[PDB]
Amino acid sequence: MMISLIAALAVDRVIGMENAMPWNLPADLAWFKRNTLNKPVIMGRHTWESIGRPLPGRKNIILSSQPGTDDRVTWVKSVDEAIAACGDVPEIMVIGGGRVYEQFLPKAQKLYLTHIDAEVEGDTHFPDYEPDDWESVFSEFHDADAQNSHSYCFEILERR
Ligand SMILES: Nc1ccc(C(=O)N[C@@H](CCC(=O)O)C(=O)O)cc1
Ligand SMILES: Nc1ccnc(N)n1
Repeated sequence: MMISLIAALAVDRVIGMENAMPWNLPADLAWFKRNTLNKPVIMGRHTWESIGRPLPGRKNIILSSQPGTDDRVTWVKSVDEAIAACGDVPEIMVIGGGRVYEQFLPKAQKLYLTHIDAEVEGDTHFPDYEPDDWESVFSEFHDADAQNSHSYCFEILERR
């Protein structure tokens, strides 16, 4: 196997811009950690560079056409190699970015989405996912507050 995508989405499915997203959402990061801990995480090189260090308590797998540059994580050159590096686990987590999501979404059975009520002009988007193919099985809404800069709604969808 089961492959899942986990992503934080601004308005219009924006997930990235030139620099870090202009928001502060510790609740989202706690949700991300709770749902990825003890699972392998696959990420593209740009997402790796934006996180800046290995995610603890998870097998970190970086996709890049070029040789690796950090021995604390696993480096792979193809989608199939990334999957192979995960071994036989109950669930593989794909954590970004847009180019990686595009290639893994067809193979995915589960989406963990955080919908953030932030209007951000950004060049990178989460790929189209049709409701015909994806059934919402969990939803939890939260207002912005002293710790979280925008309102956010957690959602899990499973492939119909
Ligand atoms: N695109 C990002 C994804 C994850 C994180 C990150 O720092 N996550 C911590 C969570 C921080 C915490 O709640 O302690 C983790 O998963 O362990 C940062 C950027
Ligand atoms: N991939 C990511 C990064 C941050 N937050 C969530 N929910 N997903």
